[PDB]
Amino acid sequence: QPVLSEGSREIIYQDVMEKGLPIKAVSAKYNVDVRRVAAVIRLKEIEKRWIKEYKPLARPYARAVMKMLPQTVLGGPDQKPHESINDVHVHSYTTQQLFVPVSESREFTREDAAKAFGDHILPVDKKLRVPELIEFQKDLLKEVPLQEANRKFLNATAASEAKIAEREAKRRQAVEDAITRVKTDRFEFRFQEFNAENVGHDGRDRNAVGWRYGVPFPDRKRSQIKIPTKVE
Amino acid sequence: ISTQAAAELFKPVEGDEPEDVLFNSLYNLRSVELNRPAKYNALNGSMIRKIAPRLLEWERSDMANVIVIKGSGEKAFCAGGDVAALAKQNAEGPEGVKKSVDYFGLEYKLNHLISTYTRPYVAFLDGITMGGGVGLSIHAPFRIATERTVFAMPETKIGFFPDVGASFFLPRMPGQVGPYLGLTSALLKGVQVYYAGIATHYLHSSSLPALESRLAELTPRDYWTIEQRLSVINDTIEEFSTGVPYDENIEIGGKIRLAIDRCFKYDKIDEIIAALKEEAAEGAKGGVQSWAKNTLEELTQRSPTSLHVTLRQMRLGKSWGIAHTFKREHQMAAKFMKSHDFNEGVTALLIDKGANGPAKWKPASLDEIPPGANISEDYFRNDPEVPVLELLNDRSYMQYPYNKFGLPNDYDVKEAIEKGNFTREKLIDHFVETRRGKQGVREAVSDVLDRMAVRSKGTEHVQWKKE
Amino acid sequence: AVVNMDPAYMAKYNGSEQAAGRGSGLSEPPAYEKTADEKPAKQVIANPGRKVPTPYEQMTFAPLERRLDIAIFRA
Amino acid sequence: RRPLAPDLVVCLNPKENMTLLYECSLAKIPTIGIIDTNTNPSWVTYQIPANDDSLRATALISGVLGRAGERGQKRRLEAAQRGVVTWKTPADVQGYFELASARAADARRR
Amino acid sequence: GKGRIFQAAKVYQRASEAAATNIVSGLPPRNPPLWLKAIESIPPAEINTR
Amino acid sequence: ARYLANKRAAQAPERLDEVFTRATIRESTAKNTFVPLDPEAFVKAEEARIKHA
Amino acid sequence: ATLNQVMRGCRKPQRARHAVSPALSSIKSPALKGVCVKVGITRPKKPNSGERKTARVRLSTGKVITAYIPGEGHNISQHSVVLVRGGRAQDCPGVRYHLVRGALDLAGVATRMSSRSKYGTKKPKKAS
Amino acid sequence: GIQQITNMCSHLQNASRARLGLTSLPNTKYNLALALALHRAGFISSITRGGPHPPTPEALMTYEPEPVTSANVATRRLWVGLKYWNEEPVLKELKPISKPSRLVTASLEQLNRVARGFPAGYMKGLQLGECLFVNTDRGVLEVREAVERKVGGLVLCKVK
Amino acid sequence: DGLDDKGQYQELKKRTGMSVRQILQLKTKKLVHRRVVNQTRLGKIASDSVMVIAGNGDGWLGLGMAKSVEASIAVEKATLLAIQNMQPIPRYENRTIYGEVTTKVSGTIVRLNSRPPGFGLRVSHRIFEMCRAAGIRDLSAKFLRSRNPMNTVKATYQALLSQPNPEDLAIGRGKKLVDVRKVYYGGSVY
RNA sequence: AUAGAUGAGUUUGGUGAUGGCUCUGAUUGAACACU
RNA sequence: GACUAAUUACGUGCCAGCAGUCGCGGCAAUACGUAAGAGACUAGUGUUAAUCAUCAUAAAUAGGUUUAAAGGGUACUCAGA
Ligand SMILES: [K+]
Ligand SMILES: [K+]
Ligand SMILES: [K+]
Ligand SMILES: [Mg+2]
Ligand SMILES: [Mg+2]
Ligand SMILES: [Mg+2]
Ligand SMILES: [Mg+2]
Ligand SMILES: [Mg+2]
Ligand SMILES: [Mg+2]
Ligand SMILES: [Mg+2]
Ligand SMILES: [Mg+2]
Ligand SMILES: [Mg+2]
Ligand SMILES: [Mg+2]
Ligand SMILES: [Mg+2]
Repeated sequence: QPVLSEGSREIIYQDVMEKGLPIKAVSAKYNVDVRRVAAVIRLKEIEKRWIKEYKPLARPYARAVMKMLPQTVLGGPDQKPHESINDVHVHSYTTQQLFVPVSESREFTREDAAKAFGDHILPVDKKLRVPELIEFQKDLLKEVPLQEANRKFLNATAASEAKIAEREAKRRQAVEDAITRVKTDRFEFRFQEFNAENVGHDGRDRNAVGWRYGVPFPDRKRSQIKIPTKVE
Repeated sequence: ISTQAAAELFKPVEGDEPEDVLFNSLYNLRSVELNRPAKYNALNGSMIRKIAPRLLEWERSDMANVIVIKGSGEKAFCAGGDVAALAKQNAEGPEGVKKSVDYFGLEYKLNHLISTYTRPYVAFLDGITMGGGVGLSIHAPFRIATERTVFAMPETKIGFFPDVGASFFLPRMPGQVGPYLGLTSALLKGVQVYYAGIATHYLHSSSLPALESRLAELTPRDYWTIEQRLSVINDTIEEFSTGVPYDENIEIGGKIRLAIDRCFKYDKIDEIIAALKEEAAEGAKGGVQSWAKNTLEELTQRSPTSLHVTLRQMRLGKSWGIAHTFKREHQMAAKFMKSHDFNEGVTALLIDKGANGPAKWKPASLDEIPPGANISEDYFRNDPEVPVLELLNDRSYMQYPYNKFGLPNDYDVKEAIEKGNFTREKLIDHFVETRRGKQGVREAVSDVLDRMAVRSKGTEHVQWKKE
Repeated sequence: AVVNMDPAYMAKYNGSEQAAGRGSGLSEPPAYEKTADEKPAKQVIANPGRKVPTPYEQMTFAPLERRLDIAIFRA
Repeated sequence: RRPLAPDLVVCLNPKENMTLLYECSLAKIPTIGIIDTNTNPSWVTYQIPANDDSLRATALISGVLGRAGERGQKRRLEAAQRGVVTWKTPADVQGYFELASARAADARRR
Repeated sequence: GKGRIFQAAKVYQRASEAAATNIVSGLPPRNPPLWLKAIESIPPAEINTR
Repeated sequence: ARYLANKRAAQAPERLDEVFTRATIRESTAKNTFVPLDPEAFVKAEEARIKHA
Repeated sequence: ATLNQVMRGCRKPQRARHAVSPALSSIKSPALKGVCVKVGITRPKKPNSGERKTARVRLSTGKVITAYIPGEGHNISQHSVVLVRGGRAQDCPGVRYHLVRGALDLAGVATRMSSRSKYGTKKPKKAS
Repeated sequence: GIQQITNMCSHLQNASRARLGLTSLPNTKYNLALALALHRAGFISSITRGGPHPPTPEALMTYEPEPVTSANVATRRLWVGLKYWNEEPVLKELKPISKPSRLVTASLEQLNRVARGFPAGYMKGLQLGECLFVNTDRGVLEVREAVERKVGGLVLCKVK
Repeated sequence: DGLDDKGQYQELKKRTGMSVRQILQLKTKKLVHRRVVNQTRLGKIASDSVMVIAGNGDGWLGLGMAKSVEASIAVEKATLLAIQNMQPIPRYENRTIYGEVTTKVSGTIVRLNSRPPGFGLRVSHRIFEMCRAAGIRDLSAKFLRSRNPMNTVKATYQALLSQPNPEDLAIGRGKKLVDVRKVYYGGSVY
C-alpha cells in the first residue's frame, strides 16, 4: 500500500496546527484515517525537536527508502484516496447468522438489525470515526449547495472536538481533585482518594484497590506476563 | 401513503363490527371475504375501513402475488352498499349530509386503489353483484362469473346514478351496451354476464375452492413484469372451466344488440325513448317489438332526473381519466344527497320495502322537463364546500391497461379485420387459436360478424358494414 | 476484521431494501438471461464493494505482528 | 457426441414402467403420466388422474396431448419465418462452437 | 423402505440450480435445457395430501 | 427505569404490519373458552325422565 | 432411568480398571526400590518366542513382583538392590514392571550408542 | 396440564408425517393457546372449534360453530389446517421441552441467549427455521416475541 | 494438448462438457479406501473399494465410489464418477452452510453447524476435505453415533444437500426470514 | 465472555453395528535416566 | 513399519532384542543392534506415576435393555411419582 509522501505529511501538519482545522476535517478532506493524522503530527513534532536541537536527520536513509515505496501526493492530483476512513470494526455479535421471522411487509432497517443482534448493540451509523459524513451526505440529497454543505461539516467537526476536548479537561480535573500533593523535605506524597466500599457484593471486583487476599503467587504458571504491558 | 397514515385514516369508528370481513393468507394468495351474508354482504364504512389498510399493506409485500375477493354465503357476493342508512343521515340537516359524502369518499378511495392496484386482483362473482359489489370487481383484470352470478346497477331506480367507477367502465364498452345497462338497469344472469363483457371468465361455483388452492401455488419471479404475472393467472383460470351452457344463447346479441346501437346512440333521453317507440311499433324491421316495449315500461319508472344525469356522464366519461372520474363522481354523489329524488327513492323502495306505493320523483315524468331544460349541468359543477377527493395514490390512466382477458369484442374483431385479410371461417379460427380454446370465442366472434361484418368482397373475404 | 461503510449509501437507504422479497432481497435473473437481453437491468442497490471474500485464513500469524522486535523489522 | 435424452416424457401407463420414470427423475427430465387409482402420483411431475386401462380414454388423452404438441410446433416454425428463434443453442452444441473457433483461431496465426 | 426416492416434482428446482452457475468457476453458465423455460411458470400440483 | 421500560414493553401494542397481514381467527374460537351450564338443562332432564321410564 | 430413579442414586461409579503396574499406581509412586529375590528367564506366549530376562523383586512396600530387565546383558543377581518402574512386558504374563538401568546395582548397557537415556549409559566421551 | 400440550405436539407430528390436510385436537384453553401461537407464527393454516366431524372444507372461515355448553362440551374438538409447501410439511417437527415429569422455566436473559443461537440452561440455541414457544403471563409467545416483551416463563416446545 | 495419455477423460469430456485442461483444475481427493474381500468357489477375491470427492472450491461437490481388484483402477473409476456427479451446494455468503443439519446413514449421524466468519474449518479430517473442496470455510461438525469412514462421507455429503432453504421456509409460513447480517452492513459481506 | 463444541489405531473371510482398550490435548509441591 | 513428522547399508536369523496400541525377528528385516542421513524439542529431552479431557464410557443437562451387557414369573396394592 502507498505511503504519505514527505510533502503530504507537511500539508497535514499545517492544516491541523497552523490552520487549526479539526482532525476529523483533515481526515475527511484527504481520506486519511484520524489515527494516522494524529501520528503524522506526533512524528512531525519530534522532527521540529531534532531540527531545533541541531540533531542530524537520517536524510540519506529517508530518500533512498521513499523511492522504494509507493506514495500518494495530497494536493493537486487527487488520483485515489489514501485509505478508507469509514472502516467499521466487525463486532462478535454482528457475525452471527440470524434469520428473524417478521411480517411479510415489514420495513426492517439497520436499527432493527442492531437490536436483533443484541439489546446494547448500535448500528454502523454510530460506529464511524467521522460520523459527520452521513449528515453531510444527507445535505446533498436535499439539494443543498456544496459550499454550504462544506460549511456545516466544518462547524459539525469543529463542534464535536470542542465537546471531546471539554470532556477530557473535566476528566483530568477530577483526577487531580482526588489527589492531595503533600511536599516533604525529600519527596512529594500524593494521596489519591477512593471509595473503599466499592469492592463488589462479594469482595471480588476487578477495579478494587488493594492487594487481594486468599491468592498465592502465580509466578510458577505458564504464559505469566512479567514485563511491562503499558509504557505511559 | 405510509403504514401509519393508513392506520390513522381508517381508524375503526364506533359501531364497526369486528368481523365484517375475513382475511386469509396462503402461500402466494391473499384473500378478502365479505362476511355479512344476512345483509347480502352489502358494503359499508365499517368494512371498507378494514379492506383499504390490508390492500395498501399487501401492496408493500413481495410474497403476496394474487389477491382474491369473494363473498361469504352462497347467495350474494356483494349486494350494493348501505344506501338505506344514507337516506336517514341526509334527513338530519347538513351535518348529516356530509356524513354521507364522507362515505362515498371512502368507497371511492377503495375503488381507485383496486383499479390502480400493482398486483394481480381477482374477484369471485359467485352471487348477486350490484352497486358496491360492482366497484370491487369491474376495475380488476380478472372477473370470474358463475351460474349464481347476477349483475345489475339499480341506481336509477332509487333516484341515483351508477356511482362506483361506472362513469369510466360503461362508456367504453363495445357499442352502446354501457348506457343501456346503466339507464335501463338491466339484469344479467349467469353466463350472460360473461358474454356481455362484465366478466372475463366463467367457472362453476364448485370449482372456485380448487382454483384458490392452485393460485396459491403460483410463485412468480421478482423480475417478471406485471404482464407476465397476469398471463400466468389467466392461463390458470382457464383450466378450471367446465364449459358454458350448451343451450343458453347470447342474450344481448343479434337483433337486440343491433337495436341498442340504434336507440341508445343519442345525447338526449327524449330522443332515446322516441327511438324505442319506433322499435315497439308494429311493422318495425328490427323485430324486437317485445324487447322495446319492455324497456319503455322500465324507463317510465326510473327517476327522470337520474336518466338525464346518467346519460350525460356516459357521454362525458368516455374522455375522462380513471382518477379524474372518481373525483367528479364524489362531487356528483354530493349533489344527489341534497336532491329530492334520492331521499325519496331510497325511503320509498328500501326503507318502506315498496309500501306506500311507488316513488314520487321531483318531476312526475319526463314530459314535465321541457326540451330547452338542462337538469344535468348542475350536477357536473364542483362545489367549493365539498373538498376534492384525495386519492390514496397518484396513478391514473385513460384506458384500462389490462382489460383484454375476456371474450373478443367488436374492437378486437375490428382490429383483426382492418389489419389482416381473413375470411368468414378463417377469421373465427384466428381467435379460437389465439385464445387457446377459450370457451365462448366461437360464439362471440360469430355474433360480432353477424352484426358488424358483411361480404363486401363476396365469399372471398368480409369487411365491416359501416363503409 | 473490518467492513467499509460508504456514507453515501447510509444517507440514502436505511437497509430496508436489503430485506425485500422473502428476507434476502429481490431475485435477479440468471446469468444466462441477462446478456441475452440487450438492456442491462438497473444496478441493484447495495453498499459498494460487497460480495468480495475476506482473507481470514491469512491472519493466522497476526499476533506476532504486535511484538516490538517484529514491528521494527516491518518498519 | 453424447446421445440425446428426451426433454419431456409422456407415459400412458406409469404403473407398468417405473424404470423409465425413475431414470427421468435422476436425469432431471419432466414427465407426464396417467395416474390411476392404484398408481403412485409421485412418479411423474404432472399427473393426469384417469383410467389408464381403457384404450378409449388413453386415445383421447394421447390425442389431446398430440394436438398440444402440434399446436406448439406450429408456433415455433411460424416465429422462425419471422426471424425469431424461441430457443438457444444447447450446451452440447454450444461448446462445439467455442472449440471450433479455437481451431480456426489456431490456424489464424499459422 | 424398499421404495426409491422419486424427485419428479423437483426437476425444475434441481435443473434450474444446476444451470445457475458454471462448473468452471470464472466463466458464464452455458445455455440451460430447452424445457427449463417452457415450464418456468407451470409448477407441479400438490400431491399426497389427504 | 429498568422497571418502567420492562413493564412498558410487556403491555405494548402489536405492530401495525403484524395486524394488517395476519389472517383472521373468528373470536367465536379464539376467546370463547368459558363453558356455561346448559340453559335447557332442566327441560332436557324432565324429558329424559319420561323417555327412560 | 427416570428422574426418580436418578434421585435415589442409580448412577454409580463405573467398575474400576486394573492398572498396568498396581504396585506403583496404588500409592501414586513413580518408582520403588526392591531386592532381587530371583533372576531368571520367562517365556513369551503363543505368537512370540524367545527368552525374556526377568527378575523377582521384593518391593520396599512388601509386595513381590516380576520385573523385566531391558537391554542386552545385565549385572544383577540374587540379593541385588534395583529400582523398579511401571510398564509391562506385553507378551509375558505376570511381568508388569521394568527395571531402571541406571539404578542402584543394575548397570547401564556399556556398548550402547542409541537411546542411552533409556539404558542409563554415560556418553563414550571418545571425543574428549 | 402440560400432558395435553405434549400430546398436541406428538399428534401434529403424526398428522404432518401422514400428510393429512386436517387434524383434530381436544378442545382445551391450553391447546387453543398453543394453536393460536402456531397460527400466529405461520405454521398452521386455520383454527376452528367444532364437533367430532370436520367442518365443510371450502366454507371453513365462515363456519358457524354452535355455542359450547355443558350439553356438548364433551364432543367439542379443535380442527387445525396443516400446511405443505415444496413437498414438505411446514410443521415437520414439534419437540417438547417441558414435560409432565419436569416443567422447564427460562429467564429473560436465557431466552435472549437462546434467540441468537446459543445454549442456555436446558435449552439449546435456535438455528435457521427453528422456533421456540414459551408459556408466559402474557400468553403463549414465540421466544422472539417474549424477549421483545421482556418476560420469561415456561418453555413448551421447539418447532423446527 | 496430449494431457490424456490413456483416453480416460474421453467419456467424461462428453457427459460434463469441459476440456481436459478444465477437468485437471478440479480439487480431487481420495477419502475412503477399504480392502473388501468376497469368498468364491475359487478362493478369496480381495478388491479395493475407494471413495473420491471432486469440487471447484466455489459451490460444487461430487461424490464417487467404485471398487476393483487394482487400487489404481478403483481410484480412476471413483474420480470419473465424482466429477460427473457434481452438484451445486448452497452456501451462506459463499463461506458456510445454512443453519444446522443432521443426517443419519445406518447408525452414522453427522451434525453440521454454520459458524461466523473467521471461525475456520474446525472439523475432522474427512469433512475438512469435502468443505475445502466445495468452497466452505467456516463450519463445525460432530459425529454422534458411529465414525464409519464410508458412512461419515455419505452422511456429510447428504447433509450439504439438505440444508434449510430460507426462501422456501418464508413462502411456507407467509413471513419474511430477514437476513439480519445483510441488512446490518447493507449487502452480503463475503 | 458471542466462538466454544472435532478425532485416530485396534475384533471380522468381508460388511455394517455394539463395546472396551490405546494414542492425539493440557498439567504436577513430582521422581528417575541422559545432560 | 502404521497410528505419527522423518532412510538407506551392514550385522543378527522366532536367537539377541524392540514394543503406548496393532505388531516385528524363522538367512535378500525401512520395526532388533551399529553406521550415516533425515524429522523434531532444546537447558532441557525422554521415561515412569497421577489428574482432567478423549469417554452421550453411570447420560440432571443427555444413553440404553426383540435378536449384542440390561424387562422383575404375575398384578391387586401402603409409601412415593
Ligand atoms: K358468494
Ligand atoms: K461405538
Ligand atoms: K489384528
Ligand atoms: Mg390400471
Ligand atoms: Mg497383546
Ligand atoms: Mg542416529
Ligand atoms: Mg463369520
Ligand atoms: Mg510417516
Ligand atoms: Mg528403540
Ligand atoms: Mg533400528
Ligand atoms: Mg528457561
Ligand atoms: Mg417377561
Ligand atoms: Mg422373582
Ligand atoms: Mg428371570
